[PDB]
Amino acid sequence: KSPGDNIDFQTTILSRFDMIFIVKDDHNEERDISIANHVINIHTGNANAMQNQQEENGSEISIEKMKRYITYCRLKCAPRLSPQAAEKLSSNFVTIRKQLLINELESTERPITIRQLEAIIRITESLAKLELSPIAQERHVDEAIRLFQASTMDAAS
Amino acid sequence: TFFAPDAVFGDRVRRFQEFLDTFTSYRDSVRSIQVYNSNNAANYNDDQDILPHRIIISLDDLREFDRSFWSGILVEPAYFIPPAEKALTDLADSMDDVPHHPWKLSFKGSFGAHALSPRTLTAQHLNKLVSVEGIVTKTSLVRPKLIRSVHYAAKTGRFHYRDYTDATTTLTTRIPTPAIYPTEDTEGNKLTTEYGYSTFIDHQRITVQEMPEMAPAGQLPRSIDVILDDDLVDKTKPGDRVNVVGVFKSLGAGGMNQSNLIGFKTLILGNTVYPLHARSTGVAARQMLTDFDIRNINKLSKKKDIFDILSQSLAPSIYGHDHIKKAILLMLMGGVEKNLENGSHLRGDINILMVGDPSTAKSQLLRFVLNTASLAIATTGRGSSGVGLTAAVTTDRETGERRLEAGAMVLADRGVVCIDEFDKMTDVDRVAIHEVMEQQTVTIAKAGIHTTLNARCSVIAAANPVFGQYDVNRDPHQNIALPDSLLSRFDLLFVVTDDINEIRDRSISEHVLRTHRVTIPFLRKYVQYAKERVIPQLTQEAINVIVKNYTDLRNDDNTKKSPITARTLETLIRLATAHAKVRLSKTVNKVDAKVAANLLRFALL
Amino acid sequence: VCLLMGGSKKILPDGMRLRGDINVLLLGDPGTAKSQLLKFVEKVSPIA
Ligand SMILES: Nc1ncnc2c1ncn2[C@@H]1O[C@H](COP(=O)(O)OP(=O)(O)O)[C@@H](O)[C@H]1O
Ligand SMILES: Nc1ncnc2c1ncn2[C@@H]1O[C@H](COP(=O)(O)OP(=O)(O)O)[C@@H](O)[C@H]1O
Repeated sequence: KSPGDNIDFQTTILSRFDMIFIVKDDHNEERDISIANHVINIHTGNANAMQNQQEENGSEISIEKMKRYITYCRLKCAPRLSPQAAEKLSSNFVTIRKQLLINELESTERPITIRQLEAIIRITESLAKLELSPIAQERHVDEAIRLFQASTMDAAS
Repeated sequence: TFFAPDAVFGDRVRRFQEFLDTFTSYRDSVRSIQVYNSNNAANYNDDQDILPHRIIISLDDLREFDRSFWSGILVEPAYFIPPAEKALTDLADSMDDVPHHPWKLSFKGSFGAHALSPRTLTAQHLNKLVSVEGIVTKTSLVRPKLIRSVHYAAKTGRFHYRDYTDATTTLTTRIPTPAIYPTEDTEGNKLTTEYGYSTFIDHQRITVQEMPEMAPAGQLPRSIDVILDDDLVDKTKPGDRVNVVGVFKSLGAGGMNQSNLIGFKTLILGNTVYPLHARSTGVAARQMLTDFDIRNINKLSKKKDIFDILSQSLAPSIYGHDHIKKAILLMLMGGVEKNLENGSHLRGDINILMVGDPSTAKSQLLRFVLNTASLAIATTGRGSSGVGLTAAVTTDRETGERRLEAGAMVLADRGVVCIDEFDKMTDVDRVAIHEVMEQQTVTIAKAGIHTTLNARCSVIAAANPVFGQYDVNRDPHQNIALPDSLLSRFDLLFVVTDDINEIRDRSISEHVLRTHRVTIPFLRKYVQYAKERVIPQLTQEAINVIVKNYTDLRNDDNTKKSPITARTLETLIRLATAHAKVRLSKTVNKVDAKVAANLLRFALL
Repeated sequence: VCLLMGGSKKILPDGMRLRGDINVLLLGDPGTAKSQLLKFVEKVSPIA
């Protein structure tokens, strides 16, 4: 017994979230200077604000415009994906399903589910929805699995 | 009445007579009423030795027929409805010609801007016709109202009578007549009252508030008062989704008369009321059947494979588990609910528990049922913040100083309840379910209330293995994590497994992809005619099977993985009876018991 | 970026629709913007 949650919470984290990202890295001497010197360039001298303004002259979208772009592309588009792209995803699932069984065959007790596959079909198509496209292709999907497996490398550890 | 009708009224009548001459569907319908009453009158009169006088008008029939009369009912109902009923009240006298009361109107269809939620029902367009949708929120105790009063003049044996009129009997503001109840004759004699030669009518008001899923959530509810004359009084109850049509009168004279601010009393005179169905409502879907729709059922009912396809067509969104959704289909059918002579009723509803690995469809399957069962309510179990899904708190401030309200399970009195996350739901409910399951009665014993109310309804349970996951190499009882009586109270317990593989798992991708890239509406009409008409008696060809199997499992399964009890005898009867209902069989047959066995073979082993 | 766009909202004919939206979990020791990244999302996203 304990206050708050219980190990049961191990399910709702892995089963009901479409990506889980585990983000710690260990006090790298140059990283904590890189971020620090960037964070100094935030607090005053506004060089990031200056840069974001200059990059608004260059290639960035200003917050109010990105929002209006989001709401436009959210409402305007009702996408779909071709069976040409679709076959890549079973080709991924059957392999990842076949491989990582071995790690539960070895009873490591950690997962690989259609809840995750059905997430991929959404991340693929939202990535293709940014483009204002009714359709999607492996051109997007190969990026979505690369984004997805960054999560599985966090589930296993 | 006493004034001479002007052409602005005489035209309205004869213009409406050309409509009804054109659309005979109303002339023959009013006739069909006095067919029905005279058959009953003959039944009462000529063997021992009604329908409430209103018709629904399709407003689509007016638009193409009489454009200015369309706008008249909508914009000026007080000048167009009283003459249309005055036509019908002489059409009724024209259809009948047997020897020897009012006739009334109702409407249906689209009203454009005039159909609006009471969030936007406003003091524009008061006098116009309105339609409103929402929840009926309370109902008044149905009072009798006076119209005609009758008296006796004992000095002569004459009878005297008086008649009353008020703000709710005419759409036009008739001149008020505050007549005085006659306790003395014109001559000065005494009087007595002939109660029941006098006539009465039911008064009711019901208060409707905006439907909460269309509501711009966060805001307060806003609600308006609907008055019902004699007819519709019986056909509303609190919490149901209701559409009303009527006249949004703005009556009285507050402030400007008498003395002083708050403005005029605004309300709707309800001339049409319909219940309607939305998710988790106290009324069934109740689709109508044509003589064609029944024909398709009878084509099917004798084909020796319907139960396999019908069991599959439920849930294309899910792969496999035909062996389960077979039973959930049988829950919609149910048993016969036999009630014994001079002895207690006996359960018909079959209650099902789903459990398995958390990856599975348990939470999603129930949203087929809740979307496609005749009547259903869904509860999270934990989060039934009242007494529970059943009983309720009980107090009042109104004139009567008590009231009652019903929980979800008392509201779902015949149909379905979807219970999910079942083992979160605390003991306070579980022990209340032990009261329900095989007695289907509820008791409470508050300060004032000490009485029994029915709950003849059916349950799906969905649960999770407490250890987060299960596999059959781990002993199969402790994973259920519930008192052994509940594992008896629920009739079929199904264990769903996903210790992963590849072979079956292979096909799943293309089925899901096909699912991102028989049918539902017939099932409702298939189930309700089966439910209404069919009541299978047992047959000896199947009564033996339920004895053979039940008696064997008590030798075997009491030496193996599961408990067997006299409770699970009757579950064989119900399931057999349900499949006979799938057959529309007038009686049970042996095949149904072999199906009952099969479902338990899968559920147990 | 993939989240704010929604996804394949699908009104299947049996009514058993599937969510288009996506769910994302951030986990870690404090710092590293795991709380901050929500604050900006509450600026850019409609009805956040
Ligand atoms: N047997 C199955 N076939 C297809 N999809 C399934 C199955 N079981 C679960 N799912 C997926 O799970 C999602 C529904 O959540 P569900 O797993 O039912 O939650 P819960 O575990 O609370 O029941 C759906 O998107 C559905 O695609
Ligand atoms: N990647 C980053 N870039 C800039 N500042 C950061 C970053 N990560 C953390 N911070 C600093 O952390 C603070 C926010 O703490 P935060 O991480 O949001 O709290 P929590 O640990 O509860 O998530 C800010 O003051 C910010 O300066």
